[PDB]
Amino acid sequence: DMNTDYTLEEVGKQFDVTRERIRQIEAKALRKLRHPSRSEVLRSFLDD
DNA sequence: AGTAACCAATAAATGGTATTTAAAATGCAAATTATCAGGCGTACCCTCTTTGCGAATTCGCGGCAGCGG
DNA sequence: CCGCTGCCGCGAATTCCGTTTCAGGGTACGCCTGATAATTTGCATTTTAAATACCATTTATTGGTTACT
Repeated sequence: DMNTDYTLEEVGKQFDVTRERIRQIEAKALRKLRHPSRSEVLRSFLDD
């Protein structure tokens, strides 16, 4: 939704300096969206 | 051959807030080889000559042209 | 001296369908040189067996005894 992607370092220095914390945030987000309830519609974009 | 839920207690039940760890891996921009792409030159003598052959027997119509009182 | 010939332009139904994606020019050669396009290393960011440093509310063990087949 935004023009460019900001790398891990920029996100860390903006929100919370910790680098591995961003890694844990992404891990938890992936874990949540892998929960079968939320992903149901996205499966329809399965073949691509 | 054995009743309790009394009131403390014990840490285990979690899933959540982070500065670390350095190793790895992953990308990144150099050096350093191959090969490709241009330029030049050639000294017996040689001199209009090749074409199109016909976007191919249309036809009907129009009009802008040269000759002419 | 304002008439007619002769040039050159311009135009000619509608949809589908089909099909061979296809061939034909007849002229040289060997140097230097720069000019890219290949190929070779290191450094940024992930991701790191995990290791690590605090908050957290919810069972677990629990403190066992007073009644009693």
